[PDB]
Amino acid sequence: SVNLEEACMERCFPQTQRRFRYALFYIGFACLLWSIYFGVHMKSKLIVMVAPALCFLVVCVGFFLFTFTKLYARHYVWTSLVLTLLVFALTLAAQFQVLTPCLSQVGSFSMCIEVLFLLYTVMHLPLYLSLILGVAYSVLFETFGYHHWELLSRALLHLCIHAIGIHLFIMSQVRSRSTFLKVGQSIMHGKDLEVEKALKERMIHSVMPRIIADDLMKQGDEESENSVKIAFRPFKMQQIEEVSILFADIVGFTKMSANKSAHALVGLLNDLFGRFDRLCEETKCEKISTLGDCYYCVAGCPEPRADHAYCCIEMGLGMIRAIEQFCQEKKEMVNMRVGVHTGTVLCGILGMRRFKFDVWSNDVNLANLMEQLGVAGKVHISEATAKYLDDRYEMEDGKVTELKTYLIAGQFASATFSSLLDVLLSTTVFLILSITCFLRYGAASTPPPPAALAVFGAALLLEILSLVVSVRMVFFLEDVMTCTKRLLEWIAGWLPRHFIGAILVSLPALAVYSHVTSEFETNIHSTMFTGSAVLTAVVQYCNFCQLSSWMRSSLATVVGAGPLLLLLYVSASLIGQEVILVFFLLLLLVWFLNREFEVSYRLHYHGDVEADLHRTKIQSMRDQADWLLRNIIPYHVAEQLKVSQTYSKNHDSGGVIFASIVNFSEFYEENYEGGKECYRVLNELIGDFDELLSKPDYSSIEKIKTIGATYMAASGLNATQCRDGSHPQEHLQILFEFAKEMMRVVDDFNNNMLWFNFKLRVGFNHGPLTAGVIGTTKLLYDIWGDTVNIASRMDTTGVECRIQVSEESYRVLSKMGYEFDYRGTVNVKGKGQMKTYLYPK
Amino acid sequence: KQLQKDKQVYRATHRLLLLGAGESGKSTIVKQMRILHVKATKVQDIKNNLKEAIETIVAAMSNLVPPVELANPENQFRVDYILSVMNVPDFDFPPEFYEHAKALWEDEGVRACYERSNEYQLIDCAQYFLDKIDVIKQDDYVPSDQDLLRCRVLTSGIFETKFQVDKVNFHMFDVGGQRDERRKWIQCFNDVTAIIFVVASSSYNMVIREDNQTNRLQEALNLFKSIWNNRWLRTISVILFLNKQDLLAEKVLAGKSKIEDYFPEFARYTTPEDATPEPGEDPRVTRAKYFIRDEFLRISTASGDGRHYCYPHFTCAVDTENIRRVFNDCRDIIQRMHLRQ
Ligand SMILES: CNc1ccccc1C(=O)O[C@H]1[C@@H](O)[C@H](n2cnc3c(=O)[nH]c(N)nc32)O[C@@H]1COP(=O)(O)OP(=O)(O)OP(=O)(O)O
Ligand SMILES: Nc1nc2c(ncn2[C@@H]2O[C@H](COP(=O)(O)OP(=O)(O)OP(O)(O)=S)[C@@H](O)[C@H]2O)c(=O)[nH]1
Ligand SMILES: C=C[C@@]1(C)CC(=O)[C@]2(O)[C@@]3(C)[C@@H](O)CCC(C)(C)[C@@H]3[C@H](O)[C@H](OC(C)=O)[C@@]2(C)O1
Ligand SMILES: [Mg+2]
Ligand SMILES: [Mn+2]
Ligand SMILES: [Mn+2]
Repeated sequence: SVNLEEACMERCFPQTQRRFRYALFYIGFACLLWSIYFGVHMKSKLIVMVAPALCFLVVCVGFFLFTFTKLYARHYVWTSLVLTLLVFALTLAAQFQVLTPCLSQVGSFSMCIEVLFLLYTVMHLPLYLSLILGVAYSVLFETFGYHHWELLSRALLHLCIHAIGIHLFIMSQVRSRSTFLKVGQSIMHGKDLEVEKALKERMIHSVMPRIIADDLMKQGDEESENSVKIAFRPFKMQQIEEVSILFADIVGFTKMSANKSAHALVGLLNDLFGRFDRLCEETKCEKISTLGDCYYCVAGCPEPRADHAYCCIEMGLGMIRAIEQFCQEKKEMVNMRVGVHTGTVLCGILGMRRFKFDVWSNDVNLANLMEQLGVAGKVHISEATAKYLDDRYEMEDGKVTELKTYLIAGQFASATFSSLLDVLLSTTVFLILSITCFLRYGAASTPPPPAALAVFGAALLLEILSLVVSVRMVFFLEDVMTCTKRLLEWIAGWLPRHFIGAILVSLPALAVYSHVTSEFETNIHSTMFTGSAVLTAVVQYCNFCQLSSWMRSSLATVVGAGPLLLLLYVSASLIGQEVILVFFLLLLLVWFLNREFEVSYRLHYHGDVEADLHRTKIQSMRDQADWLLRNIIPYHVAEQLKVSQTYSKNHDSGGVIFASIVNFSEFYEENYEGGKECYRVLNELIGDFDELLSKPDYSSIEKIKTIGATYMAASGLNATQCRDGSHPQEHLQILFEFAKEMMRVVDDFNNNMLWFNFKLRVGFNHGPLTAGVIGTTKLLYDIWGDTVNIASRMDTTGVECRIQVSEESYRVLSKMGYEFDYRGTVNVKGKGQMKTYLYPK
Repeated sequence: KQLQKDKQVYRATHRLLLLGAGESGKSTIVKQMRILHVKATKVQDIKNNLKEAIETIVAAMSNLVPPVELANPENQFRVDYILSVMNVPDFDFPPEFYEHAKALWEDEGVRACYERSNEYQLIDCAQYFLDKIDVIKQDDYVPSDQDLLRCRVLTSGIFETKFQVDKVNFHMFDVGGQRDERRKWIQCFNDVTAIIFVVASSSYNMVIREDNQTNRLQEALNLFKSIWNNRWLRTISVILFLNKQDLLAEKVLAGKSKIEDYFPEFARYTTPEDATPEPGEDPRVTRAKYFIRDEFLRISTASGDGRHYCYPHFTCAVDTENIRRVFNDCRDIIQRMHLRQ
């Protein structure tokens, strides 16, 4: 724009300073060659020449001193203006003392060439300024030449050399733009990539422990990088011995959370959960998951600890301090049971949707029943606990109320797009080149040889075929046929770039050798004119800045150096030192210069490639990280939480089902190395249920979490819009249709299974519910309500292979067109009796 | 670290899953491996093969509704002896018991019943056994390697072996083939190298011990169909063994049992012309083995999609040279599939 492009050249200051300093080196090189030509050869009659070049030299080293100064920031382009005005006074002052007999078109014109392109390359003037300075210097310099036959060709030289000059100018600073832009976006997307890498790192470290995370941190197996985007799916489980298990839960949880406004229960429940998280992080713990009212931890399955069980039981005494100190904070009438067992556990992660690091063993279930066999105030600890437990506590009988258990209480500017301009511009300037080569004849009407017209013919036909081929290759007509572009650029690789570039470069020198064969000094005006002609047209060769420096500069040296020296030697008396000395500064000039431009072009391509790669890596980082955010938490709770910290949401009517695999216990048998092949089967099944939800119409269902072998999902949350085509009970009905669907899916799963069947039972309820978020840096989205307890106690007691319906669901689904039958009225805790209906008939 | 070298030697091994129908000879093949390329229970379980055998025949005589009575009924105290020890897990094997099974083996209802024990459930290696028990009343001479290979043992539960053949790693599983054990077969579906399948040849007039109602051969066809179309088995080629060649050969020499009277696919069947014979060969034997070969290969025609193949070879459990030859060919083919991907 304005300010940032200004700061660009504020930091592109030292390199323009650098090339400008060696332009000053070229200026002292120029005063050096004036010093030798007026030093050894001739003009030993007046020594007027040497002093402005000598003060021009103390301008050179003196402004090399002045390059370092600090009154210089708003001065250095104006310092170039001072420099080129001393140039102008030097050449315009030293030109005129002629017309006595000797100095020809070649001398003063060569001066003007070196001055003009030393200006238009490096001196870093603006558009307007270098423009009118070059043009004004041209016209007053050529009328210094004078004091309608050949002067017309002089003006053709001047206007063509201006047009190629402004061409070089505009391409120079547009590369100066685009290089800076690519580098700037390259320095934004790298640090954005690093910060969002830290955000993804937070999402990994909010769901899982450190070990499997650090396997995901360095692509150690690319099965996981292939698992971000047939035989068996991969999943991590390790079967580890000598760990311990702590379960804790509130007794009598039925009525105690009645009058909560769904934030007060969040307040005390998440307050006690915050104190839980405090004592876990202070007591070196492995917390797992909140199962409604039950909270639980284990003892060091990544890190097997030396006094691990003591950490577990004194940790649970920490939970005794939690219930006494937070209860007598709030002055409640509540309590909690604790059951702790030492044993072996196979741990890991199943599933591929909403998954979570969980644990599995019958030792875990032993802890579950010790909570079921629990009692308040003291920790319920097994045989395998107390068999090695240092006896430093108060051990008591955990006896039956009706298995050997104790209690403890305490103690623009594109590449071929620019090649359009250097070729097309190169052939319009070639047009006025050969036009000027012939219509110098105003005292004649035709060039003598016909081979000149042959070079005109094949030259203009080759440049026009390159013209039409390139321009219809670019501007995308696609009317007749484009396969000849593919089949002819199919052989035009990076080396035919060199070669056809050498063709279009090398032919205009033969076109100024349209006047080369026979006589050219009957009039010497033809001779001096054709010398000035070929030294004019030789400057053309830089326009392909996109080929190499030794190659184009050497080829340019060949075609621009052969017949000049060689045609000086056949015979007009003394011109050689000055004419081919200025050929020498011409040649080192063109070598150094196009060398510089092709290096600049290569650096532009570099600075585009690297920014492209970093852009790709931040694209992959956003897909993987936001894929985890779409994994762990739901969508509009990400809309509420995404820019904030809290969440609590009432809900009034919603549907919820349980699914219960029955016979997984009898299928379990663990005579093998952990038996975890059976968990590979189970994980293939749960993964198939994961694939059931990726339908677009069945993207309206939200899976809650996995609970052992009990599956869980709900709906009535995705309709966050008051749409005009959304039925108030549609997700209920289609959720039932999905329930019969997944009945058919488990039927097909036992169809692949051999000689065996898995049974299951499902239970339904609609009603009001509670949307909530629990954790702090280790989170979980969860729902609550009496409704989930109703469907919970339903499908807990439900008969297999059938669909379990509530009486109110019986009231609604028939009028959505479904047949049922009355089963009875089964006892429901909290409800007394509740009237039961079933779907299969 | 050492995860990469251990995981690469984990790649470089040769795990062999050995499924197959019930009591086929899979454990016999594993015994053949430990005789080729590798201490008191043998007396026990061989003599319990003896006991369960002789009481299964002697009890099973009156169970045959074609009335099979004793041609020598004068050993009724030996009959009642076998009815006395009929259900007892403990026995001391006196020489008098050897006189009991000896003198039973002198009777011809035992021998024609051995010609007809396929009519019910009974072992198929007792003609070895009663001759050996005629010799091995004492066992001061330790019984041989053929004695090891005839030793019937019920097989269930995953047993593993890691033996090496000329810088070739062997870790393989014997798996049971009874119906209730079939819930355990997916335990070894974890990406094993090769799957080798074995069916007893003579099981075209016998039934399984589950129902005693349907032929073991059609049981084998059902099993091959149930594995052959799975969504977990499509990436492993199967090498198909057909064990118990010679028992089928002596039932051909019997000429009493016909598959075509049971399975009339064999009735209008003709012999295959792409054969590769055996020396001194009855063409009905050839049409038999090529018939059953075409029966399983006909099921292999129905699928595969060039993914999982079917390689029918042949073997019997009494040849060292056959296990040598076709198992070296197995090593060649599992070298190809071991470097398939
Ligand atoms: C009015 N209903 C509620 C309002 C707000 C928060 C919770 C409830 C509620 O109904 O809580 C019940 C379960 O939904 C809720 N709930 C408990 N575990 C789960 C669980 O694991 N999953 C789900 N979806 N809900 C659960 O706990 C309570 C019953 O726990 P249990 O039947 O497992 O026996 P307990 O754990 O010993 O409690 P108690 O016998 O001492 O009374
Ligand atoms: N004559 C003869 N007997 C055989 C042959 N193959 C196996 N047997 C006998 O059959 C008996 C049962 O074989 P066995 O190895 O136990 O079958 P299995 O398949 O491994 O047993 P399971 O896993 O199905 S329960 C063995 O005692 C063996 O001696 C054979 O080819 N010829
Ligand atoms: C699902 C497999 C198996 C055998 C493994 C297991 O240890 C359990 O998942 C635990 C203890 C275990 O997963 C901890 C969570 C939870 C839910 C409390 C389980 C149930 O009690 C399961 O029993 C029920 C009721 O499904 C149970 C016992 O089932
Ligand atoms: Mg076996
Ligand atoms: Mn409770
Ligand atoms: Mn609970």
